[PDB]
Amino acid sequence: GSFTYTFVVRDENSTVYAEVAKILLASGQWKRLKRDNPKFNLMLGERNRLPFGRLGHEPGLVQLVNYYRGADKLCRKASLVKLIKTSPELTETCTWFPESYVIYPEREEFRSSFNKKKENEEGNVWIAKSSSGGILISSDATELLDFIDNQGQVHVIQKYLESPLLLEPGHRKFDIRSWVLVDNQYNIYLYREGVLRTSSNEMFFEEFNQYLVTSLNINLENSILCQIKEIIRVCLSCLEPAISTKYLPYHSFQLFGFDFMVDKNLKVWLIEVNGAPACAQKLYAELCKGIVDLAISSVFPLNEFIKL
Ligand SMILES: [Mg+2]
Ligand SMILES: [Mg+2]
Repeated sequence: GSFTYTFVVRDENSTVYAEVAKILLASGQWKRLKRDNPKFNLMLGERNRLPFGRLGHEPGLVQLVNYYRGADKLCRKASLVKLIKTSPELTETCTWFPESYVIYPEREEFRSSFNKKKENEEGNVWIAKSSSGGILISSDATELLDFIDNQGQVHVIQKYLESPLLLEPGHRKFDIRSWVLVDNQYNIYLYREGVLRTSSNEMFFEEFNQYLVTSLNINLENSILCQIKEIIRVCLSCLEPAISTKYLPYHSFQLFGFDFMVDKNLKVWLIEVNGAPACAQKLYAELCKGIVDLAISSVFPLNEFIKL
């Protein structure tokens, strides 16, 4: 063994990949080339518009890139809503996806679903946000559509979470960020350390469990984490056929940021998936060292996480 693999960095602003790069030059087995040098083993590409087309064309060079072409399908709200509606064993089993509708500046089922709820006298407050975009949280259909026509960005209206689980003594809402790594072979690895972002400000799984227990008859693994694993798995297993690199001339892996919400019933809902998530300062090192361990050296060996 004992080789020297190469790599280019096309995304300077990525803290997660600037960190991976420092660990790559650390191994003393990696050499960073020039931005436009075509002879790399690894490419830590740019967030948007990455030149996938020019990969794997240098004969003899096995190439790996830190992005899965077409993964924005799962990372763009509008696309995410559509990917679920179509999907057979998903749209009818998605008890974890908020009721969503895409509107360009559809809109048909929205009303037929807004009214029903009006005539059944139940929670009927929605939220308006952009797919690649700035949000509005009203309760009147027209008080939203007419607002999505002005902005002109093709948003989606989602059933807002009215009864969210809170955190005392500050009594404040939160969301959970989960890290998932998908290697070149399509193994789904979930980083054990998650993170909670609260309002009016951050709490790791550690502190979060000494709360879901010392003030409730349940554990973090038995209530939320369990559900989180199921949603991640479903979403990625559903996306695979549209992004598999099985028959492509290069390999790819990607780190995803899954963001969730929990209501009072202790139910977990998917809020969104982030294709280029940053990290929490305390985790970078352990996280990034895991990306080189599982997604990089697993392809380019050197001298010497929960798998869903
Ligand atoms: Mg990158
Ligand atoms: Mg990635």
